[PDB]
Amino acid sequence: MIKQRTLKNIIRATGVGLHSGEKVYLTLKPAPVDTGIVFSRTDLDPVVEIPARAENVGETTMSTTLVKGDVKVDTVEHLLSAMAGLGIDNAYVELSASEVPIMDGSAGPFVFLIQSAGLQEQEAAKKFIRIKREVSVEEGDKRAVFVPFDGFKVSFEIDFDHPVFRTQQASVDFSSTSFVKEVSRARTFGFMRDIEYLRSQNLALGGSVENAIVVDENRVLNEDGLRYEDEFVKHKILDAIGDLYLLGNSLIGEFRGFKSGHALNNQLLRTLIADKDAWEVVTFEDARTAPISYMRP
Ligand SMILES: C[C@@](CCN1Cc2cc(C#CC#CC3(CO)CC3)cn2C1=O)(C(=O)NO)S(C)(=O)=O
Ligand SMILES: [Zn+2]
Repeated sequence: MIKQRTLKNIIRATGVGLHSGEKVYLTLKPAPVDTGIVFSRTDLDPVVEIPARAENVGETTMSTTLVKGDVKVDTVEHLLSAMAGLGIDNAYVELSASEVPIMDGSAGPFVFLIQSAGLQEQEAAKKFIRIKREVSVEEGDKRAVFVPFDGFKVSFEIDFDHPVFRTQQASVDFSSTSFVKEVSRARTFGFMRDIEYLRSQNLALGGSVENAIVVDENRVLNEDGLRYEDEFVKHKILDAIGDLYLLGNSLIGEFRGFKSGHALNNQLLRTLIADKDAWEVVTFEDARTAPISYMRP
């Protein structure tokens, strides 16, 4: 069978919040079968645990934020992307502060640290959410849709006019083991234009060339430029895999986003969950006939 996966060992990282600029200590821990990904604010007494699920999402403003009462876990999309990409069902994510560390802006450091520690297949069937009908949402021109597909595939189009794009489209099939190579190292990005305002609403406070692609009027500012020519839209795919993992299981279907962000991504999951004829939960008692395959543990 395609088995549930956790971490083989505990992982410790130290970084900064992209939006808060706060020093945070990250501890990823093994978790039992059917735990899912649970975030934990360990700086609070008592410890406050928020499962990484669609229902727990609060604001979706320049990131995906989980909320329980007045308590928040901000910027979960890149770490969840990494977990989703490597096929991690069950893990406790402890944070010493409200926001996940930004690292280099990518999921690369997360996939590196996780695979350094390694994965543990568990004695239980991995559950997948199979898309059964098309499910679309639209906020005027912006647009997000799930369509049935035999495997996992994510398509996305940046529509907006800026000199730096030399149109950014991409469409990637993650039915096999493509995630690390294709999208993992795609960094987040922001415009010099927006920084003054974002800092005024307590955002991008930890933002710099170290953890992001910074885009002036005409040029990328980063000394060493891009990792891929389509890095911008590859990151929109990275974000999408993160947000989509808030379903709490791996997807068997296709996602297409036209200028869709965290807001629409979450609207999509909320509608999908509501429409129980548009999806079902499946396991695979034989991995050889499954539409998805994963890296050796
Ligand atoms: C939400 C989104 C973008 C997130 N970011 C990344 C990001 C970097 C940035 C900056 C700066 C800077 C500066 C200087 C000041 O020190 C050095 C000049 C601001 N910003 C921002 O809002 C994302 O990746 N979410 O996961 S996205 C791709 O749009 O969906
Ligand atoms: Zn992002």
